[PDB]
Amino acid sequence: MDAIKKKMQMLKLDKENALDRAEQAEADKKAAEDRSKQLEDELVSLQKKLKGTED
Amino acid sequence: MDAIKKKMQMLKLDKENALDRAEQAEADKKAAEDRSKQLEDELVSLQKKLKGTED
Amino acid sequence: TTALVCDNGSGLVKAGFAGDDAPRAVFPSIVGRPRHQGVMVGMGQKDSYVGDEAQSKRGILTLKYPIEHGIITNWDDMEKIWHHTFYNELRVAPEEHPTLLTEAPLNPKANREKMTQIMFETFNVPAMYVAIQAVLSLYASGRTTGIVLDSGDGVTHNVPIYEGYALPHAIMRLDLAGRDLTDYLMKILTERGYSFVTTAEREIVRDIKEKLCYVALDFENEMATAASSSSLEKSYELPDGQVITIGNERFRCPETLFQPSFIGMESAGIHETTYNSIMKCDIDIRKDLYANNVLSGGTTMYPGIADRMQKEITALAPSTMKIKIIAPPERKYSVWIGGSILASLSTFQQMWISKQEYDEAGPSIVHRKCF
Amino acid sequence: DFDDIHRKRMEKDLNELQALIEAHFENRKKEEEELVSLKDRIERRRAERAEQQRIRNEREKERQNR
Ligand SMILES: Nc1ncnc2c1ncn2[C@@H]1O[C@H](COP(=O)(O)OP(=O)(O)O)[C@@H](O)[C@H]1O
Ligand SMILES: [Mg+2]
Repeated sequence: MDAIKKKMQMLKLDKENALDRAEQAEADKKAAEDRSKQLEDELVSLQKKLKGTED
Repeated sequence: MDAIKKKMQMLKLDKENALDRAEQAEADKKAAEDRSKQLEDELVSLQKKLKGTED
Repeated sequence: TTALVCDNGSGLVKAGFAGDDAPRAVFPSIVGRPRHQGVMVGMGQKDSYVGDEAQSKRGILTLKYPIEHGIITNWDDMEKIWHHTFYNELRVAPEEHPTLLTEAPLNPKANREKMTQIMFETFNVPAMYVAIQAVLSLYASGRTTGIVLDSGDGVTHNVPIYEGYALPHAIMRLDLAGRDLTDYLMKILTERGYSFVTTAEREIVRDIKEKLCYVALDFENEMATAASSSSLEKSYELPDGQVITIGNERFRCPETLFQPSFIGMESAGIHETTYNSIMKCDIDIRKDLYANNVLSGGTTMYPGIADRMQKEITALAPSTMKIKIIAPPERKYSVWIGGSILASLSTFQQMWISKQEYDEAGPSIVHRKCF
Repeated sequence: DFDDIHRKRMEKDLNELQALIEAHFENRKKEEEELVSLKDRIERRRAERAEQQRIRNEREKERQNR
């Protein structure tokens, strides 16, 4: 037939598109999270040196 | 027919789950990156305050 | 022993033993006395055909449902239906089996008390328990939160539940259901020339509604398209020939759900009573109810309703919340599957209304702790 | 809760599809080819009946024509 092929292929394409988009988003989320952790760690030391400067 | 409809329904369940996961991951990325950039801005303001204290 | 999970419903009686996947016997709940005279002698003509037997001899019967809107209006016929269900469709005497009936929310007390009195005196069951038809549909989905819209054939009710704690002040029961849609379809078919009047032909109109009607994603665009092209006109063959062609009656019959002004009802559609039921809940559980909206009941089987309802609620709800509509493929029997699961639980085994308890407090025991 | 959804969904997600495909394949194989072959066979028998009817009708009309 004809309809089954096109509908099935389009739906599988939709699933694959959503999956890859989710993977890209999660990768960027993990990278941003680690960079945020770095920012926290540096900010604490910045606060400590600021406190010493103020003393 | 009979089995074809059920197979389509399976292909649609995969569609919904993949699309929902993609959207949720995208929202997670947006939230995490906003968190990181706000932390970076806080770090910048701390640098400027340290500069004023140094002056 | 095993429990009998009966589910009276209104339009289809669904029954079966606890612990299975699907009801054992599903048959319309109609009792039809013959109306003509009858000349053949010794033909073995009975005085009332009930259940699925009266859907085959419906040409010479006057079918009449014993349950109007959730409530039961004709107790003798309902007793006959129960007797048939126990003895001929399951063939298990009720003297050796607990029963788990189901009842719509906000129903009259006398109905429930009479139901338990019948089950304990006539059929003489060991123990029976009455459960609200929406909690079961929530069981079947495997959730524990969510707001369930159980649009049956008699009455549509919308019970919100969070973390297992039902919210009794947020139940919105509306009496528009499948039967009113059948009557409205039978009333708008007259605009093409087809007149169905007899109570037997209501079944034919019901079959037309089931097989052809669908819910439009956008109503005005469909009304405009059906009035220009002819790509919608689907034909259907009556039980005697003379095929009929349904035009824009296809999506106008089930549209009554979202605009109850069509049949003259004042209230708002099923798309807005759900949002109102949510807004009556507390401010901190609205996100979970938004994300876990559950559909159940027969009438929610129209092709394309899970998208129209989501579009409507997304229009009403705040833009940030995610709106998700759970529409399992086993929608019709969702209440009964949930009933089977509940009856199969070990923790539930001591909640039955034991017969000695009924003997001590009378039929008013059902409103007491054993709910 | 929500942990039986896997054990009641994933099962039929593949087993039901495969079993229904098997049923369709076996039913088509059993039905279509056998029906077409049997109809051809009955058609050949029908043609032979037609020939026998023509022969008998002609011989009886030949004799009886008086
Ligand atoms: N496949 C279908 N499509 C559209 N409507 C349906 C379908 N199946 C059943 N219905 C409608 O739902 C009704 C049955 O609802 P049901 O869930 O059996 O009610 P109850 O809650 O009393 O059991 C029927 O009267 C019919 O109008
Ligand atoms: Mg119901």
